[PDB]
Parts: sequence; C-alpha cells; structure tokens
Amino acid sequence: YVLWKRKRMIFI
Repeated sequence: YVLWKRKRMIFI
C-alpha cells in the first residue's frame, strides 16, 4: 500500500 492511504489521501 501507499504511505498516506490512512486518511491524508482518503480518496487515493
């Protein structure tokens, strides 16, 4: 997975 998938980039 990415690194900011938590919420910082909810959309993506």
